[PDB]
Amino acid sequence: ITCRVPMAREPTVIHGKREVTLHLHPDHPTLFSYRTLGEDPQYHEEWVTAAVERTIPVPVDGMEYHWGNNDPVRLWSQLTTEGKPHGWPHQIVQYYYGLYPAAT
Amino acid sequence: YEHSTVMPNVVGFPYKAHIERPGYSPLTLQMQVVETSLEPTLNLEYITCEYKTVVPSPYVKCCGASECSTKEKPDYQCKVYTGVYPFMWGGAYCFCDSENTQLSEAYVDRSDVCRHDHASAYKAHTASLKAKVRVMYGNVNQTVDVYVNGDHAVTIGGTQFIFGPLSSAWTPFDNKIVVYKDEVFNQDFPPYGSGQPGRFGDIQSRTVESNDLYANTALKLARPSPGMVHVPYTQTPSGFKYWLKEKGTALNTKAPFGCQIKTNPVRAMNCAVGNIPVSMNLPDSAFTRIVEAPTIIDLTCTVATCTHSSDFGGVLTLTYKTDKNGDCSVHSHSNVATLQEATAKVKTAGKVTLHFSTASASPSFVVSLCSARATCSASCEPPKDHIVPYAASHSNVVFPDMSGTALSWVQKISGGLGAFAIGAILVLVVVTCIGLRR
Amino acid sequence: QPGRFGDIQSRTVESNDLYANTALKLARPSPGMVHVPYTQTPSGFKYWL
Ligand SMILES: *[C@@H]1O[C@H](CO)[C@@H](O[C@@H]2O[C@H](CO)[C@@H](O)[C@H](O)[C@H]2NC(C)=O)[C@H](O)[C@H]1NC(C)=O
Ligand SMILES: *[C@@H]1O[C@H](CO)[C@@H](O)[C@H](O)[C@H]1NC(C)=O
Repeated sequence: ITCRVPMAREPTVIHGKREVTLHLHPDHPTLFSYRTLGEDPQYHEEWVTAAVERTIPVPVDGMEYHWGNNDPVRLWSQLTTEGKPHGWPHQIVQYYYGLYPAAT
Repeated sequence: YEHSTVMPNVVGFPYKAHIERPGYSPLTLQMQVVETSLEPTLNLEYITCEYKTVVPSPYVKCCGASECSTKEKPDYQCKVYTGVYPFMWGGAYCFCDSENTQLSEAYVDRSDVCRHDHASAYKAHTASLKAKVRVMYGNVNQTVDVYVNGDHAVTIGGTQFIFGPLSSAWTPFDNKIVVYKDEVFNQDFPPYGSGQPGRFGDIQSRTVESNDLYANTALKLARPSPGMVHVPYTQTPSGFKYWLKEKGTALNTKAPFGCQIKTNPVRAMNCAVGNIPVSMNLPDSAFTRIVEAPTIIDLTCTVATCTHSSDFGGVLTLTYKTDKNGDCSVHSHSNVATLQEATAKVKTAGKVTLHFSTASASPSFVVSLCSARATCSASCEPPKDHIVPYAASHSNVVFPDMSGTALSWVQKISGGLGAFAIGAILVLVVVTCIGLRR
Repeated sequence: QPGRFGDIQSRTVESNDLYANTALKLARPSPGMVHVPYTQTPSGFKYWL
């Protein structure tokens, strides 16, 4: 037969430099899980009971997080950093360092 | 005409294929991948499910003895006991105080709901790939289902299309997997006939309707308590429930490359890896001759704004002189930037506008309008939004052009140093010559 | 900000103006039923309390 479930509340999304901080407001124990879509993923899953906040990394490849009983949501990060790419040499140095530090 | 090309296996990425032959106008090709499925060939090993312990009523004989024989039943265990004095709700059961005997037995059989709730053990072999690809050119716009094996050949508008094989032979399933309901697990299992009590595989069966069963659950009987009629038994609990409690993390939340995993049949969908070669054989009725195609002369290019973001953040305008109105095929001959439109309308006014996306600080590419060809180069600025809900629409490239600003600084500094060193080398050579001639 | 302290602000107790930011989103009703569904971030005042 077919039996019935509630959909959990949508969470609060706060952006950041290649990072997302989520606010979770559960009414029941719900299951929260995420993964990254790269070569070697960083999986995680847990049973949230009270109101908590979690930070998830979002590489350029992408992220997917499964909250409660809703469909999973995917996010991607753009190529953003500080400095100016057409100024004095230290400016482009800072720009490319902000994009890729070690290589620069 | 025959053509060959390679395309990236990423869902939703538009791809332009450029085809040019003598005596015909260039034509452009749009191929997009909509959905990919990866199915491995499976062979079953055994299935498992919870059980029930069938224990029948004890046999009590007054003033006598009994012996029981072995039976070909799963984990049969019988034992005969001497010196017992049953009691019932009215009184004693037999006259003999110590000449009695109780016979006990029990065995294990699969549960009555094993057909509806069971876990299967499989073995993964070489896996096949099938996909749904759309094709757009001219006035035909169709989607076709294709096997990516190098063998399938589909026909679209009288054109033969042959796909595959995939460059990378990578599969997310390990050699031994277990499937339950709608989850798959990369977990090894004990071999048939060698299960251990308390864990996965305490009960095995070659198939769902198999008449033979192997059970090892450590059933042991015990002596009945004085003045009572009961058959006690101590047994390790079902291993299937234990596996159902701490099975682990399902592969649905562990698969790399963002592969969605479904069952019935077991398949992994939307895996992003490798490239798909494409081989085709176009007819001669899909082109246009030069005589009735427009001619574009004195074409120069410029860029108005650029911002390397995931969308089509950039516009460029083309100026030209033509003889008659018509429609031309437009394509970018490089990889750094990908265009949006595949065809454009040309007029006697002499200006067309194009959209494009890139990811480099300073891109350079060759943009072709019909048979004409011109070069473009620009400077782009970074975006401000951090995180976006759509995948990138540009091939990931970052290296700037040889004539970009930073590379220009490197070039000029290196040139100054090289000229200075060359002058020093020349002065050393001339001094050596004059010293040696003496 | 929703779900935290100060999601509903009033200049004074008796003021007639109000600032509320609680992420009120509606939803389409299920077929064959009369009801208004809505998902809303819980009160930030209780969370702070
Ligand atoms: C009736 O009860 C008598 C006991 O009073 C039973 O006689 C016993 O029989 C067994 C085996 O036949 C002997 O080992 C015992 O020594 C006997 N006991 C006595 C006191 O003689 C007799 O078997 C019972 N008969 C029935 C039909 O139940
Ligand atoms: C191709 O056909 C599909 C299905 O109707 C449609 O969604 C799409 O917009 C069409 N594309 C073009 C370029 O006509």
